[PDB]
Amino acid sequence: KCCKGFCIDILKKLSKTVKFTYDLYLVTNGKHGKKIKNVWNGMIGEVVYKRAVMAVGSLTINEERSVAVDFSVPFVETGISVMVSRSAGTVSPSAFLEPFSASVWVMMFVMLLLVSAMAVFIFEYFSPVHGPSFTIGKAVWLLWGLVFNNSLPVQNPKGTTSKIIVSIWAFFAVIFLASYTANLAAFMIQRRFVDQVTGLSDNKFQRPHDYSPPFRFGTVPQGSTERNIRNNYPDMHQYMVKFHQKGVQDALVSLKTGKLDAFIYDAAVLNYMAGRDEGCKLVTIGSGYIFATTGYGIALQKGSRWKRPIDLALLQFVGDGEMEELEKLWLTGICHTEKNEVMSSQLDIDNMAGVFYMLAAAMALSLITFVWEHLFYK
Amino acid sequence: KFGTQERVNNSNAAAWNGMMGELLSGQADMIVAPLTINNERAQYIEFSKPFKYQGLTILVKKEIPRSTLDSFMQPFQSTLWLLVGLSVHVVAVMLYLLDRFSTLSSAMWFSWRVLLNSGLGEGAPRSFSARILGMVWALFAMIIVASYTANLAAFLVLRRPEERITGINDPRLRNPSDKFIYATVKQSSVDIYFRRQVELSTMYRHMEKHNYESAAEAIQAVRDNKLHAFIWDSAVLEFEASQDCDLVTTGELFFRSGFGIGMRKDSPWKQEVSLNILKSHENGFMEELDKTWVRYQECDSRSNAPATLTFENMAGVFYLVAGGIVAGIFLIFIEIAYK
Amino acid sequence: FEASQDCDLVTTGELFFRSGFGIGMRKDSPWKQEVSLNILKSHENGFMEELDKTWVRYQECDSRSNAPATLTFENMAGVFYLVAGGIVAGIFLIFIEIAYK
Amino acid sequence: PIKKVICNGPDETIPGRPTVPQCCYGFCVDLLIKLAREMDFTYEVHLVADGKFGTQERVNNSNAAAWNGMMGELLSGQADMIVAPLTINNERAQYIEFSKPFKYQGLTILVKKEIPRSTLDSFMQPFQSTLWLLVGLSVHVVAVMLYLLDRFSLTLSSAMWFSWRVLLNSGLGEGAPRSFSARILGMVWALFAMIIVASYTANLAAFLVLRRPEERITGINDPRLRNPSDKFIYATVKQ
Amino acid sequence: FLEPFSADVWVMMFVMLLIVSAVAVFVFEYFSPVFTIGKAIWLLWGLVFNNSLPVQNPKGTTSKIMVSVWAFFAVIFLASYTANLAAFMIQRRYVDQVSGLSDKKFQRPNDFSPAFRFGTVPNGSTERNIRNNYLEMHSYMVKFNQRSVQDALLSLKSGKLDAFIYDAAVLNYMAGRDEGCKLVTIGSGKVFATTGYGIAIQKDSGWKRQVDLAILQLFGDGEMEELEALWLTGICHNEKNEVMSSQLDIDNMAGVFYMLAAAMALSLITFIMEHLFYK
Ligand SMILES: *[C@@H]1O[C@H](CO)[C@@H](O[C@@H]2O[C@H](CO)[C@@H](O)[C@H](O)[C@H]2NC(C)=O)[C@H](O)[C@H]1NC(C)=O
Ligand SMILES: C[C@]12N[C@H](Cc3ccccc31)c1ccccc12
Ligand SMILES: N[C@@H](CCC(=O)O)C(=O)O
Repeated sequence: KCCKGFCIDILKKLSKTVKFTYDLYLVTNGKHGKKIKNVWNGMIGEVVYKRAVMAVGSLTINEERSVAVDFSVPFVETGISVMVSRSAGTVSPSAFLEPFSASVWVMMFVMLLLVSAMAVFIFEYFSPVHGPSFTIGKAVWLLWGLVFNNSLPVQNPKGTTSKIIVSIWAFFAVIFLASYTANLAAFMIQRRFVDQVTGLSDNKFQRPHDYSPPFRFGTVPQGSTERNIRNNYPDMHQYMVKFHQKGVQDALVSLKTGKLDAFIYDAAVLNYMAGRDEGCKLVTIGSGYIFATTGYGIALQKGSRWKRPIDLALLQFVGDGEMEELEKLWLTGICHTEKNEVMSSQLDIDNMAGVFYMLAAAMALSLITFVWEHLFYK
Repeated sequence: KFGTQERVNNSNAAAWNGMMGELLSGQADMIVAPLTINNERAQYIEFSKPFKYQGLTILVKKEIPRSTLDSFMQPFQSTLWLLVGLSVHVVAVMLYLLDRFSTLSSAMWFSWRVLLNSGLGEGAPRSFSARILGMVWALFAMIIVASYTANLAAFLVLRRPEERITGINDPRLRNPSDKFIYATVKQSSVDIYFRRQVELSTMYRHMEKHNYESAAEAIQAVRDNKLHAFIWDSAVLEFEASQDCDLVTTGELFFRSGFGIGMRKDSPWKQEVSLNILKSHENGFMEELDKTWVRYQECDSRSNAPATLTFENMAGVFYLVAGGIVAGIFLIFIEIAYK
Repeated sequence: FEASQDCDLVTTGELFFRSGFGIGMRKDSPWKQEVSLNILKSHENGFMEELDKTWVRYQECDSRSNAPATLTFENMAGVFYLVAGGIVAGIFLIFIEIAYK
Repeated sequence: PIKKVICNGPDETIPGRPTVPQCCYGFCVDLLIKLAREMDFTYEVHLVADGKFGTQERVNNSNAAAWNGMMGELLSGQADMIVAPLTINNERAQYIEFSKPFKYQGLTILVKKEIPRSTLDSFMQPFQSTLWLLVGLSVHVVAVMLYLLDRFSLTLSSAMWFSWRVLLNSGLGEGAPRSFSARILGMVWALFAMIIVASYTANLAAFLVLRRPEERITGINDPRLRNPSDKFIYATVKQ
Repeated sequence: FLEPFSADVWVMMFVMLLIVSAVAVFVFEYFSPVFTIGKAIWLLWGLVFNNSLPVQNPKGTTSKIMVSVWAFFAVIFLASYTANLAAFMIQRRYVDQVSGLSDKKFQRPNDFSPAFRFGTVPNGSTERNIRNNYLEMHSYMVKFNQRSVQDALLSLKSGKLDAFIYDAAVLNYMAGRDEGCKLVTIGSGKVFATTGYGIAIQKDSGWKRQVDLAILQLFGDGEMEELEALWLTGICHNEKNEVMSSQLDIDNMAGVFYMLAAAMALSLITFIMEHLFYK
């Protein structure tokens, strides 16, 4: 059976670097070491039994492995992590253009004040000395309609000055709408669609039972983390045990099918999974900080130290450009995550609801004005 | 194939054969064809100064979708777009409430106008306060339209690209699979690159298992979609890329080479030929010919056009008009009915 | 960290020469075995995250405030100034026009 | 409470004053406190002589060791442990013992903040103002043209309002065309006015483009690494 | 908006009016015992393009409503039209002016009334080649010849010269390694007189074939790509460059403005024609 990968390539580097011939085989009992009762299992067993001198792989580092054996390299950055296919949505329609609000909203109120002066010029023209006096109120309602995308039957103002003043306002309204849509145009960018989950501290993970919706997080059996989970939340570990999967593709498919809500694993591998997704529907948590910090470690007989000697060769290797070549060779991942952007055919119904809440508030306000008339003062 | 030096059956040692071996053999004294120029061949025979400098690219690409039903859909799917329209109608009830303690058809029509800027005539309710909602509902209606337009532009964002073009440095190409049914022409010079490049051994075989006797079949496989990707030198490929545009070339030409006539060694003319083709470059002849044939072919770039797709909803509208006026005879019956 | 505290400074995107931090001791130190086990425990426990999060999290830089209005809207102020100025001339001029006809 | 420790300090910014008592705290100090409590040991902290992390210097007079800055101090035996953001590397590992990494980091580049962009009124000058001046003038001529025939067989103001109705999109509707020929004229000109405003909606569209490509500098791909530009100075920390 | 403007939209708009016109006359006449004119045409016009139309509204129930629906859909199309033009605004090939040199504009500066300018370094293979094939270009360009590539660059960069001509590798590296990305390779930088660097030997007696072998060994090894990235690397990678919010020196809309003027003239003489109908 042939073997591939950057570790394999490192081993090639090591054939030359430490000048040592090697025999390579595959483990049978337990994969990455598993400790049950009196005797440990996995490659670590073959390291303890003297069958294996050094154990190599994606193996994570832990204190217990440390009492028993050692690794002086820490070549890669890996941590527990979750891949969630989620999205980011607009909030408050760019706060109804809140930026305009600091200066723009007040000026709109100020704009109404300009209108009163215009009406004052206009009233004299209208009556040197039926009931057009309703026009000023109508004009404000009327002026306001012309402000937003027309669509006001309103009333026809006659006073000569109003037409010019209206034109000055109309011009403004038009360019307002231009800026409005530019604000809207800018938002298209703001329709950032990045995955929306938190880190390890998130309540969806910490207190899963409370949420009405059914979701579950899980990890692979006999992993180093199981213990971390049991040393973080025992209950969470039990939940993970209930929904256990075994192969990467099990999790993958489950995630693609939605059988699995999200998935935690060594981030390094998960990053690689993003490095190899078909369709790009999976991402890391937030930035991708795993929240568990560790690097791959290689086993050595506790008595054995070629690692101290081995260490020297390894660093320069860190310094050398090839690690990055190996990265580019094997770790290159498709669909680099440029702040992701996307367009929705479902638009936004909750943002729409936000809009509708403002709308509803206005409805309440009109009910209040009804009440004022309902209880109009004598 | 032009041919490559290969194991001769049991003997295992043999001449490149094909076009070249015939040349060594003397069947053809001189070889005129599109032949890339390489050292492995070069020791055996003299080559003229390269005529062209073509580089290998991967000639493939498939259709890129543009939803016909996507733009309006932003409303359709949201479903608060229709419902709120009805609530615009409901605002009429609130207005009646405003009327109390200070026509339905006109109201509904008025509500329809704000979505559509109807400007019918009567205007706002007598109560000034009631009329405030008109400003609000039209406000939001306006906002919605504009917002839609912005989301219409969100569709325009497009910018969803396969982005699998960089094969030499591309992650997908390097780690081949059944999703990477990849080939070349059986016995093609790139095979030497895969051969010599032990780094590409994986790919060498991955490639080999899918190879073709010729370009017509190799281009066809991608066109037939039998094979997802095709690898060949650009000069043959780009012209085809222009020819269909259903297929595309991607990445950066690798392993550049000059084109030079292949002839048996010691040809007392190759030098003159080299001078002659040199002149062809000098006088612009070579250049004139390359434009003359390649120039004829051209395809569109990444420029967006509407293409009369989304217009059908309006076709639907016109169909609805017909339904409308049919209903209209019953609407006028109503006036007649109140006869 | 500096770029997160001083918004007038920014980092180039590429990260190169990946490397990492450690406690340093002489090779024959009797605390070497103990010092790492402790580091590992702190990483797994979350102690390391508390320290990084506690100190690092204090400061962040964002693109908050979008683009609409703000600085772009300042010239709009000029536009607003332009509406008010025009109406006054028309008053007397319009009155004169009315007097004329 | 922010835990602090008294750390002997070296030379201050002011002349001399090499000997001082100072206050130390932060990520590494909290780590030291944890390690000390965990392994049960007492300590005294001081800031490294000559202010450096540590690099060997080959030939200043006789051949020299990796005694530079903070690292050498350790070699002397003055410092029994280094607790700082000390990078683990091959060069140093050959002489001292590093614990498993307490932090994974990579080199990057720090540069000044990027320049900003102009306001909308300023933006208007590139396209909106010239067109507004030229076109506004054009509307009056068009209004005059219809009347010509009408005149032959405040009207001007009304015509302007009708033509302006399109621009502001106010659609005041103060006046209507006098004749069927004018309507054909209106049919002509009205359509043109609609096109003109739709082109203004193209101008509306043009506002969004102000997106800026800006720039970023590659570690190896960029020209600056390729040459330390004389005009473009870059550097790092000594030793 | 050109495809939509081309066929289906206008005919459909006529039909809606026409359906309404039939219904309006019959229905309106139905509504009032005691008409579709130009006003109806304006209505197709009012509903269809962002309002701004003050002439009229039909007095009937079925058609008016149907059109409000039309208008709403039409608005969507209008919005899309804006987006379509926005698509144009999204990116633009700010490379339009190209001197192919097979065009003959370069062949003569004098054909173009303002004086054009291009030059190259003398004592070059380029200059000798030029003199061999194209005399006039040489005899004209002698005035525009420059001392050195840095100085030739000074003539291009600070103004006082439009175009510069030189070796393609140097010009490509220069494009990459440049203070300003405004300078860009001609077209695709696809060069006429396609050539490469040449290595001298004495005569027929020399290293010959063994030496060439080494060269194509380099291509196989792949060292040249690395050396290209290191020494030949270029700034501002040549993606399709774009421009935004550019001075709006319309040219096609200018044409549209002319269409307007012409259409007017037609209607004016149409009125004259009509008038004559009488006599
Ligand atoms: C190319 O360079 C050569 C050598 O520099 C030039 O030859 C000189 O031309 C100058 C003209 O002022 C004479 O004064 C010298 O006697 C020539 N010989 C030298 C200086 O070595 C030549 O002119 C250049 N090509 C041109 C512009 O014709
Ligand atoms: C005129 C206008 N009325 C609506 C929305 C809007 C928003 C901002 C500016 C202008 C417009 C519209 C749709 C399509 C083109 C132009 C517009
Ligand atoms: N990464 C370790 C353990 C998994 C875990 O951390 O849960 C392994 O490969 O087995």
